[PDB]
Amino acid sequence: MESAPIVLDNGTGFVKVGYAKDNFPRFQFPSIVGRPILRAEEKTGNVQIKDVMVGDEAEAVRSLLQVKYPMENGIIRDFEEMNQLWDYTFFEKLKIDPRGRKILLTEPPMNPVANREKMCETMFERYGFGGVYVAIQAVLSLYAQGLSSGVVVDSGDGVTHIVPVYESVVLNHLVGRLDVAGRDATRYLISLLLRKGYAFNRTADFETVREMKEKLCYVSYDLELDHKLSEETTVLMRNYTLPDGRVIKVGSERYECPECLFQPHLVGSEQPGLSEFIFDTIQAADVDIRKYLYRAIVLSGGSSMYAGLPSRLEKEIKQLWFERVLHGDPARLPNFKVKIEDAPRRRHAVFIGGAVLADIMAQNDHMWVSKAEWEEYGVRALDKLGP
Amino acid sequence: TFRTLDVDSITEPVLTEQDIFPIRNETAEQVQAAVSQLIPQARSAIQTGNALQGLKTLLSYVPYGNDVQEVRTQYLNAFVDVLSNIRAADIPAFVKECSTEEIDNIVNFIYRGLANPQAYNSSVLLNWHEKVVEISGIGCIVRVLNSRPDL
Amino acid sequence: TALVCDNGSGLVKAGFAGDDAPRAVFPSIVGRPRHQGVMVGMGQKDSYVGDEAQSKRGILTLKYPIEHGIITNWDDMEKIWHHTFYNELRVAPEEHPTLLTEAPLNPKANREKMTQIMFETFNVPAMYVAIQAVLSLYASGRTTGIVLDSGDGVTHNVPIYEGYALPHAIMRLDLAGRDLTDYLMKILTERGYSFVTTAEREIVRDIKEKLCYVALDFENEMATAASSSSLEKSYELPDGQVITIGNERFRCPETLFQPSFIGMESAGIHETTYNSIMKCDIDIRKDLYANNVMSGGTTMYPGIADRMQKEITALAPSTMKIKIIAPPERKYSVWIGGSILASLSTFQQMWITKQEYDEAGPSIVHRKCF
Amino acid sequence: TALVCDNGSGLVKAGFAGDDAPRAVFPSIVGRPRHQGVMVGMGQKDSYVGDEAQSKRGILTLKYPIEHGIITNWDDMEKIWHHTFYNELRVAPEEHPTLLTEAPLNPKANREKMTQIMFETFNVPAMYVAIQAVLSLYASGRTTGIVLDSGDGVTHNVPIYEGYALPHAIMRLDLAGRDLTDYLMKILTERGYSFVTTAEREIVRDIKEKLCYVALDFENEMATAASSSSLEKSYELPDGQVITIGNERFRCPETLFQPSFIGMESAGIHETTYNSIMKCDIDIRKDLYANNVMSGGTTMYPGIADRMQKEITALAPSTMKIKIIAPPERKYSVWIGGSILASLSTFQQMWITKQEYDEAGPSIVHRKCF
Ligand SMILES: Nc1ncnc2c1ncn2[C@@H]1O[C@H](COP(=O)(O)OP(=O)(O)OP(=O)(O)O)[C@@H](O)[C@H]1O
Ligand SMILES: Nc1ncnc2c1ncn2[C@@H]1O[C@H](COP(=O)(O)OP(=O)(O)O)[C@@H](O)[C@H]1O
Ligand SMILES: Nc1ncnc2c1ncn2[C@@H]1O[C@H](COP(=O)(O)OP(=O)(O)O)[C@@H](O)[C@H]1O
Ligand SMILES: [Mg+2]
Ligand SMILES: [Mg+2]
Ligand SMILES: [Mg+2]
Repeated sequence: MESAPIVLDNGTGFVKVGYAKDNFPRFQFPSIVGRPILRAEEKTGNVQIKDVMVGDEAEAVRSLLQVKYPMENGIIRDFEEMNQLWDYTFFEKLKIDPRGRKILLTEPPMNPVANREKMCETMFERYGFGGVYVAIQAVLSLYAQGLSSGVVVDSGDGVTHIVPVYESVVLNHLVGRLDVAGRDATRYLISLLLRKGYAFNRTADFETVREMKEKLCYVSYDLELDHKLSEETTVLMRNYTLPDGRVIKVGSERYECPECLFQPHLVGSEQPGLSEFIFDTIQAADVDIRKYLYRAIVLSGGSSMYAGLPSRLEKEIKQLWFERVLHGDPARLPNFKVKIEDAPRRRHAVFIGGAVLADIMAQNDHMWVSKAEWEEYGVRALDKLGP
Repeated sequence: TFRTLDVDSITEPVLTEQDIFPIRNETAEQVQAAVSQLIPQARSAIQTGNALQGLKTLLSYVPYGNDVQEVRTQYLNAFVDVLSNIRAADIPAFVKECSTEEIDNIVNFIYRGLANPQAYNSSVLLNWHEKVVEISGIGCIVRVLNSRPDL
Repeated sequence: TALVCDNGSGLVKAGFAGDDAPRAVFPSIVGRPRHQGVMVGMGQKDSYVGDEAQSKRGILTLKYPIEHGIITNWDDMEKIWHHTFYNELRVAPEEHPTLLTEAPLNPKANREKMTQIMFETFNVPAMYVAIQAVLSLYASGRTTGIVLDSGDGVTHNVPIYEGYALPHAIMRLDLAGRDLTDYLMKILTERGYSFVTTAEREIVRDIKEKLCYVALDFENEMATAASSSSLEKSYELPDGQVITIGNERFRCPETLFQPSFIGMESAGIHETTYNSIMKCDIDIRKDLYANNVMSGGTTMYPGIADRMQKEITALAPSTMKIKIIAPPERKYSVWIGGSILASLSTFQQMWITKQEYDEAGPSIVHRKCF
Repeated sequence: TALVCDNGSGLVKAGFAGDDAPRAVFPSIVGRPRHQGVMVGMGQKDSYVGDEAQSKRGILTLKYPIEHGIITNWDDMEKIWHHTFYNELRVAPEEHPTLLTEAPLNPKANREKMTQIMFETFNVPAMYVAIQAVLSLYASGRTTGIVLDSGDGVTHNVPIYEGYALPHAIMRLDLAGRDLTDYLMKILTERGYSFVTTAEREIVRDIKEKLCYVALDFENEMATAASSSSLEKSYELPDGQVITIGNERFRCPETLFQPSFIGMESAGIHETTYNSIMKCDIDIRKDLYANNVMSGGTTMYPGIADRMQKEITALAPSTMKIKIIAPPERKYSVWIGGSILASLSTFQQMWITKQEYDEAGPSIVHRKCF
């Protein structure tokens, strides 16, 4: 294929993988590992299950598997299962020998140091990569825009994180985590459907409500209007057929599920939701740069894909500036400019930006942490990878 | 809390009805005089027993506008009074000789009549509705759905 | 051709002799990046200068390399000099004789090092380095008068009679637009507006340049502000927020007339003009009350000339006529006077130059630059 | 008895004049329930304050009605004052005159609304609103000193000599224990610990009070922490879960000397104190170096006085005798100083009475109070 640097978005819900200059993931698959189970469920001779089965091999066959996730909240929870994802990623998805290759990895901005350390150790000491770079996921989503300033908010399966950038300087003191994302919204959909008498407690059923959420949920633009369509009308009602063949009815849960991003208290969090987390972040930036951050609020990651989320977010920031800056005086509201950037490709902006950055540093061999540098400095070799 | 503050009403002004429907090219006192010339003809045609010619003359002009409810309701009083005085056997012969624009005006003003039963006799307006829709078809109601809101 | 600049304490202005205005004018600033984290595939400078630093400022620490008219960061002055020559005027300095400036009563080493680096680092054939007030008597058709200058970092009074300077009567005051910006930064905290960052100094300097004035009668203006909102005005911050300003818009400039507002135990702006006239000789003083010119950007306030008029009229004997002179080119008149001096028909022999500097060193400058 | 109430930005301190400690000391917090699910008639209410807000905190959202020394919520600050009077001190405030405290360089509207609520809602006989740092001087038995006060929301330097304050030389920094607790909640994420609720903020404040310290030399403590677990300590969470903390113990307080750790463009407290004494006149600069009074709970760290001494002696000239005055009661020194001041004979004529408030309105506080 090519001698290029490999780029790997080892995300909490999905792995995405490919090479420098790729305009889209070469492969993308669930970051899941499966073990064989029997469960008072259908069985046939038309398949065979190995003692470890992962990614697409697990997701297509998950009725037969104990499904587990090697990651949660942007951190590796189990490196023994993460080793099985990385084996699968290199040896039977890419079908590559890692020996002496250079690889670009990704993580969110406020992880434990042990996550990056043991992840780089694994690249040098299981796979024998010749060099590694680890990039902050949301600065890659800005490389995908071809853009040097704006506040970039990335919401995936594990974490929602925000990174203000101005004139290519990253405002590291302003970066933050909202510990609500696509998995919390999926756990909330299970909780809301449980009030309707449905049950989804099997490890294989989490991917079923993920696909249901991803098909049927949307962000209410106006809560009292969606509550009116919900309580006065049947128009929000929708049928979903599970891979069982069972049919379930879903109504208010379609707007009530993703509302936990804009109202985290619905999932028990005390943090402010997306609009107020983004506003408190921009409003903490210096006076001379606030306008440039409001004129480029860059959305990223799969949990930014709910229908109406850009519309609600733009409105709710105008509405929050009107409360907290103008104190309810209409006369200056038309002068406040905000622009949500909401590209079609934005679920993959971290990969697409990693494929840009990995090309920009492909020839600059000193930019990567080397295997020869790792084996003499250990974890102190990673002090190259920013502050 | 911020969620309830209407920003859209001031940051993105929506289309008005006069952006969809063209402005009336006549002043309020100019249309009020034009109707005040017609109502006496419409009343007089009842006394001579020519209520069919009473409608044909009254229907030659129609008032519209949110600034003219008093003369619109006076025109509707005359319209329902004229329709109440035409014999039910004359309706089929009269409807087939109306233009598409006269029919559109009849089915519009029987609709304004049906909206206010404490003022207007619905029984004659429903009899007119049956015969106008039977002879001229469904499209005359479709033209009322699509019609101007200040008729 | 000859190249002239006011190497200003807050605003560099530069051009060629015989032009009617400076072609370059920019903040006397070097900026450096304030945060360690960057998009590693993108280029940043190590440091920035002038309008580029001023527009980049949201991510920069801004340093003025001059404070109170004294070069304080020589390593940064070499950058603002290099910026005047190679970015703004786009010259070859090795071909052009140069005119620089400084305030009176300055450190002797300031005149030396700005002589030294112009020859040893910018290779110039020649230079001169004049008193800013002595230049500012030119650009008015004049040989007698008292000149009051207030730049960014220095205020000074210089009496001249018939082309002779009187250094017994010359005096310098360590108040100008820098201290007035600091005091505005302080007294806006009283409204609850917080300005702290080196970048926020600049938006406070812009408020000071746009909103402020000198009150003719401060106690009555202060009572006018206390009784009425009718003298309050608004400023728009670079994020789009609106700031209302009232009595603080005249309390700031009045610090020239009352230095005690910044805790300075020193005579006011009118008192230093009167004390320097009163320190002149007994006959040559007799038209200085009638021949007093204002220069430098801190003298641009509305009302300052009409205040100066009534204050020196209250101090001086009423037996003779009292005026003030305040050109609309006030903030350039130092440079206009340099443009005139560097094009004057007797001046082409006057420069310090390599043929003498190569053996005398920078110790040559005190021998003919005053 | 007069009352003395220290309006602490994180910790209210209240008592009677002539007593030698606060009678009550408690969090400046109002807490509201974050759940609508309830028990009927069960002693259950719309808000909790002080020690009820701390003891119930897991089910509350906690907010301080003061941020950076400024009252941001007046409806909840009146609940805190109501609680000081009717629940903690157990007095009717209309019987007792009250000394209040304020930070320097606050919004004037803060001190106006603070006198207005005290007369218009608490009906007090008389009141006064002293700057905190002069009270901390009077608590220490001296009339010369430079007072470094550091509370929850503000840290400030006031130079004072022979009982005269030098208001042009005052420094204020919007960095204290709130910002250190924020930065500790931030850097504990690197150990893998997530603290994000307003209740977990109070757990991390307790980690900070129990285990954090000022490094005598920071880069040597960093090299020590990289070499050994001898620097590491363990903390018992309210869960019974055990937390381990290492270089975060001294990286947290290092922010007070290096504000750029939180992206803030400022001098650290050494440089702020140095620039404050260096802004005073040269005869007073001889003496305040021997009288650096430390005050408030953010000056309470282990190792802070020795490192404040080793830093300030590197900035000052080598001939100077430097002393850091850091009493074990320094947490309460502004209150102890208010207890002294409200007990003085000559102070009783300089209260603001309810009569002169009715005659002048809330703007009287600017002519009565420094
Ligand atoms: N159209 C959609 N509507 C709603 N949710 C969506 C949509 N598309 C994707 N998602 C959700 O986004 C999540 C996956 O997004 P993404 O790949 O960006 O996460 P990740 O990168 O693996 O996670 P993280 O960045 O936190 O480590 C899943 O919860 C998925 O169901
Ligand atoms: N319109 C104005 N009104 C008041 N101050 C002004 C005005 N325009 C500029 N300034 C002040 O001018 C000062 C600079 O004066 P300037 O002559 O340029 O000094 P310098 O050349 O020596 O650096 C600045 O501090 C600025 O605040
Ligand atoms: N021993 C200590 N070591 C470090 N910090 C302390 C200590 N004791 C209290 N603090 C800090 O003191 C701050 C409160 O100080 P205080 O003087 O009462 O402030 P304030 O008056 O403004 O409310 C809190 O942020 C707390 O974390
Ligand atoms: Mg992701
Ligand atoms: Mg100048
Ligand atoms: Mg305090």
